[PDB]
Amino acid sequence: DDFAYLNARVRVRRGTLLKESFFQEALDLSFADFLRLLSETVYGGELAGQGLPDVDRAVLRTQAKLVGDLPRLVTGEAREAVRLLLLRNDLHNLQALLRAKATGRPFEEVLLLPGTLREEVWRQAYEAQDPAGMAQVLAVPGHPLARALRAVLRETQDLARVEALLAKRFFEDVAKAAKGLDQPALRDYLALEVDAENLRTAFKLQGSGLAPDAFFLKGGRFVDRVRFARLMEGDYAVLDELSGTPFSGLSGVRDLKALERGLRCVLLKEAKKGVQDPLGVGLVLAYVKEREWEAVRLRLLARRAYFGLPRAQVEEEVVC
Repeated sequence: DDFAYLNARVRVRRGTLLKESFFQEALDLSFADFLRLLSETVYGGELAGQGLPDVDRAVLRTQAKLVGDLPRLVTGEAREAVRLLLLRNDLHNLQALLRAKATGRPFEEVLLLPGTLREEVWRQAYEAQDPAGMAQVLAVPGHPLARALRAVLRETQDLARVEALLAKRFFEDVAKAAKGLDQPALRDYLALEVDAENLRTAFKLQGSGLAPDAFFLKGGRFVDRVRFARLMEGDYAVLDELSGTPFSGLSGVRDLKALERGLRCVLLKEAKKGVQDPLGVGLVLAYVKEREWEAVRLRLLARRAYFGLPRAQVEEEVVC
């Protein structure tokens, strides 16, 4: 692993990073003009659809070539970084397959995202009835965690553990275990991903009365045990108790839309730290992550341009 060597060779593709100044031209086009903006470069010959499956093809064919296959393009530690992304896509296709699989929908109606398992793995993963088949499919590519999930699915498939054991259990250890890399920026970024998963779950259930002080999961970056519980109780005072971290200024903040806007900005700023890193995924991390957050907002703006949505009517939700 590392990317600094491919980076200087890849910066040739970074010539297509578009920041706010791109998005400002796009918000003002008719749906046909938006189609031109993208067509005025190399992407113009890959756009050819209107719904999710159409936008996906434009993102898929490109992302497939720069991200989807990246695990084969790096070695050592860097290979683990991209390799983890694909393993997370196995969760997409599994969650999506489990929900349909429960009743016998054909495979031809499911979308598969490129991940750690070959396209033919999913076609077989679905095909296996017992947890060995589902797990063996995950392990055929020598995946050391696939073999671990085998023992769990052989013994338990209840929906709560599956939803968690795949990630919870895979990310519970992975998250804090991941600190075993020499990636000072990633160590901080991952901790924030855990904080968000705990916060999103805690926020969503707020107002019930739970005593989360037993179920707290360490591994984050700035979120504490009794605050995590209090916040889930609806006492927003947790947002006023964060002195001593980057989130302290939130003291008094009140509302998810503003939180989520704040969190997205933190994760982007953390990805930016790697621009001058000599070793490790620092600069590449910024490349993949900026491509994500860029894709999220690009695909959405295509829709605003086509249907003619107000720009400031909805930007609060899509900014940090």
